[PDB]
Amino acid sequence: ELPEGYEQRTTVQGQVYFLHTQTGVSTWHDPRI
Amino acid sequence: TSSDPGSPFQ
Repeated sequence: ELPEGYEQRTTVQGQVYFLHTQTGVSTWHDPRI
Repeated sequence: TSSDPGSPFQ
């Protein structure tokens, strides 16, 4: 589970990037971790 | 399904 604000986005690139734009979060790591 | 950033190769 995540804190609210993040969408679970996945690209054909084979990698997932967790986006939360309050403060523009673009990250490889799950933000709950 | 709404992103502003480009995807990283790192």
